[PDB]
Amino acid sequence: RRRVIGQRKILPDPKFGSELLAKFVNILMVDGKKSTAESIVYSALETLAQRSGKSELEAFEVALENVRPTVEVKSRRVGGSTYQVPVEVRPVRRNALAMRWIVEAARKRGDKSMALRLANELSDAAENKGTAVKKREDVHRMAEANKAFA
Amino acid sequence: RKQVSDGVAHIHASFNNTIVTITDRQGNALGWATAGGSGFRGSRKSTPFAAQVAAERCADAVKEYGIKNLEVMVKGPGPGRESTIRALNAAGFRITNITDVTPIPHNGCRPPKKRRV
Amino acid sequence: IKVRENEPFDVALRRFKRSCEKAGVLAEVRRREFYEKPTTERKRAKASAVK
RNA sequence: CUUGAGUCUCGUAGAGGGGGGUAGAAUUCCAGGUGUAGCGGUGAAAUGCGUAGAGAUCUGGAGGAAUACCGGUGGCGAAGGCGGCCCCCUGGACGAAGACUGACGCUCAGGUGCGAAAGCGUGGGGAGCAAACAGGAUUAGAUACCCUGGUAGUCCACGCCGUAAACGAUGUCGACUUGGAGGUUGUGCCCUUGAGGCGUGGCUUCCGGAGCUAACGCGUUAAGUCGACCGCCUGGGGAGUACGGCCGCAAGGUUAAAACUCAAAUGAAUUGACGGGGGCCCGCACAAGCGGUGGAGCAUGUGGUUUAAUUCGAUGCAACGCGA
Ligand SMILES: [Mg+2]
Ligand SMILES: [Mg+2]
Ligand SMILES: [Mg+2]
Ligand SMILES: [Mg+2]
Ligand SMILES: [Mg+2]
Ligand SMILES: [Mg+2]
Ligand SMILES: [Mg+2]
Ligand SMILES: [Mg+2]
Ligand SMILES: [Mg+2]
Repeated sequence: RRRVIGQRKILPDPKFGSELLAKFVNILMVDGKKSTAESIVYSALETLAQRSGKSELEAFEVALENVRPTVEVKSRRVGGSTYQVPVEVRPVRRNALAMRWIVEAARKRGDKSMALRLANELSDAAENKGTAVKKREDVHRMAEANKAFA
Repeated sequence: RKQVSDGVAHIHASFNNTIVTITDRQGNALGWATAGGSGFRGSRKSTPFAAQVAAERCADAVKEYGIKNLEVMVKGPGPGRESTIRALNAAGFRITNITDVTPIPHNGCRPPKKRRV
Repeated sequence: IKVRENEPFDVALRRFKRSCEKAGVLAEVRRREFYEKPTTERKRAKASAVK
């Protein structure tokens, strides 16, 4: 409520050296078990070398293309009840946003595993099935389609 | 069909609502649409970012006709009496000038004691 | 309240008449008149105006 | 006699009062072009209006109320008052040189008269607000608050009532008493060259000196310092009510008790708390995120329960895997 530090730098992929991806492989790990992440996502990225076989490294940033919201619903309280004033989001959260729900919906599927309950929704998400982009448009339908108050 | 080219417009803007009625130089009507006459209702409407999507509704019923240029009346204050005029000119419209035609007594009748919230 | 000009350039100047009426003489008329409140509004909200 | 009251003169500003005109704006209702699924409205909604064409919108007529702007912190009158403009009949107030009579004088119970609003009369008109009334919604609920409509009645004379926080909750008339920024009027003189400049009379708005003041404050417009007269006041409730007279179409007005009864009812002023009052922070407060509870078994504490007893204490944030 009065401290403007910034963001806490994080350690890269154990091979590629990816800080932008350094923060993805952080919201996947349960109870600080980076022994079941560095071998379920850093590996469920090379099993997309079967969902196509192509260069899986940039074959990330595009699965997060139709999945990055840019205007959001930031509430308020003036008038007599509420205020929705939907407004834009900055990059310090953009890259991250999708990353989350992207794995989130990718949990409550029901696939054969989770090295697979993730190698699936990071292609489907890139194809517009799954809650990946349906969330995206479950939102924008309300956000920026509600600039009467914004 | 006539194809006017020099007809008028009337922007009546109450607080909880605002209508856009396109008429001719003389006064005869031509086309119209309005706030509640477009999707949003209640008080979700009224806001300016609603009362110009109406404006751009009159455009599709006032281009069946010929209007190479127009003028406007703003009978009524409120939430959509400027913004209304914005999606005007731009959506493919000329404009001589603006004329205000809002009420003005010389103290003649009593008004609604109304809102005693 | 008369505007209109030459050289098409959707200018402005509609505000020039924004300060000789507008909502101005509408607030006075909007809901109700004043009656006794002007007995204490021009002769009372005047303590507002002495410097 | 003349400075007090005044009479004439001669100026002057002003919503002073009554009557008679009036022009412009503005809603609403009428009459038709247009035009289409809509308008109206609340927090949202509903009631009501619209395919028997609302509303928008135009061109026309009927009609009633009121005079934005100017407007003022202003102006007037004895108060309640009173706002465009025009016309006649009519008050008051102010001033300048003077010109005049000669203490007329200021006070007044009863006496008489004027009387915001509301209401009762007779009769008129009735555009808009609207008690009462009916829907509508909100709530437990709503005889209310907002929504939709609407009778009286706001308006007119003629007449009654004759009370209001009738205000400045502060009689009148008269001379005093430090000033300081003004408002509006009237008349002297200044190269009147001038916006203005300087003296001086009525009114007036704010500060505020002594002084008065129980404090807040009044303070040249006194709540200062004196002088004539009249009004009222004597503790709260019971009560301006009852009882008699009066007035009054009435509704009611006014003249005004007793009996009980309580240690208080009050004024201003500080002290904090509390505001569904404001302004400014602070916390995992919240927002942003991660996890979990309620739900499922089981351990366990507690109030229920029943007991021959289920041993006493803890009972919102402060107690409940708590003292065990
Ligand atoms: Mg006076
Ligand atoms: Mg009356
Ligand atoms: Mg009503
Ligand atoms: Mg003082
Ligand atoms: Mg008292
Ligand atoms: Mg902490
Ligand atoms: Mg939270
Ligand atoms: Mg969670
Ligand atoms: Mg005890």
